[PDB]
Amino acid sequence: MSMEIEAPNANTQKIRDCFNFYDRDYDGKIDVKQLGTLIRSLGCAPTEDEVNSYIKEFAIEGETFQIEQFELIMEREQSKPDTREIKLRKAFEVFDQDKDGKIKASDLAHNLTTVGDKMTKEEVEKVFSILGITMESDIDLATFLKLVALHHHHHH
Ligand SMILES: [Ca+2]
Ligand SMILES: [Ca+2]
Repeated sequence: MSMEIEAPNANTQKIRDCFNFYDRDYDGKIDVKQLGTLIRSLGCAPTEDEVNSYIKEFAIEGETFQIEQFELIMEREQSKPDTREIKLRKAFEVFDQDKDGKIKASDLAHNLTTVGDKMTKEEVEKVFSILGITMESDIDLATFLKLVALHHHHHH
C-alpha cells in the first residue's frame, strides 16, 4: 500500500530483474543460496562474504523462506558508490552531489571546501608533482592517491 512515494526506478527495476532471474523457478520462496546465485552468475562481488556482510548487517538470516529478497533490494544500495570507494570523495559528495570521484578544477575546489582542508596553491602545487598534472587538470582516482598517500598538514 504505497502512499505518494516517487523513489528511483532504475534501481527498483534492477532488483526485480535479478530477482525473477533466479526466482524464475516460481517456487514462491527464497533461500540463502539463491541470493548468491545472481552475484555468482554475473560476478558482482568477489566472495559471498560481501553480500553476506551487508545482508547479515540488516538483522538476521536463516535457511530459506522468501524475505531473502531483501538481499537484492539492499544490494542495489550497498553496491552503489560511497565513501567505501574513496575518503576524499566522501567530503565532496557532502556538498557536490554530482561528485563522481572525479571533477574539474572548478568543482575540485568547490566541493573541497566541504572536506575542510582548504586546497590552496599548495595542494595543487604538489598535485603537479606526483600526479604530474597542472592546476587546470581535472582530478581522478590517481589524484586522491597522491594526496591520501602524501599525508601532510600544517594547522595544528
Ligand atoms: Ca526462487
Ligand atoms: Ca562532479
